[PDB]
Amino acid sequence: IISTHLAKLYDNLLEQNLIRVIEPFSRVQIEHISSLIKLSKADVERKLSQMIL
Amino acid sequence: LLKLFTTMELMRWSTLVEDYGVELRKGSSETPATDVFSSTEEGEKRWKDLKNRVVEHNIRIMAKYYTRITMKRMAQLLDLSVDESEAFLSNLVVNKTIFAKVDRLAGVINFQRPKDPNNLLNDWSQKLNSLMSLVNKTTHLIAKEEMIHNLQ
Repeated sequence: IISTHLAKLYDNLLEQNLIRVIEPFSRVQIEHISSLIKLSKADVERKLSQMIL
Repeated sequence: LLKLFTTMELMRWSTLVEDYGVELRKGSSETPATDVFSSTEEGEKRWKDLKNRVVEHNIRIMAKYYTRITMKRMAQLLDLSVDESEAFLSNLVVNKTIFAKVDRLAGVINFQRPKDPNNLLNDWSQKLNSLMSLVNKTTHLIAKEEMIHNLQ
């Protein structure tokens, strides 16, 4: 019960935080957004990859 | 101080720091009820905060006039570095006061709505509706105007 709850909390957090960095559109570099968002380089690439689909 | 701030014409940060510094920063006065400008203790921080404000004003004015500006060209204008300008734009765009599209590669800043060929056609349709109203009016002024030859 705890795990499920924590998981739902994780998907929402991830989506909220992204919108702010991305917002100019165009070709923002994965690296500049990464710094602002408060994420690591390896983690951001993977999160974005899931998100396109 | 009033004049630069009031014009939407270009200013440059540096010119302002010296210009204001001589005249305005001093803030001599006799009343104890105000002596605040930059002479006071919070006054120091207020001048620090002014860098941010001036540069932001440059962004607003450029958003309207320009539709597309090169990245290189906008950093000079603002008085910011390449990284700083691209970064400062995203914060503004999310916060919603100007809308730019930032290429973090130093390519281009587009203050436009996202270009469509379709978009441009519509803007002409409105102009056309105005253009006809103007042509009907004008014909009348011609008839009174032709009669006279005593006022030349």
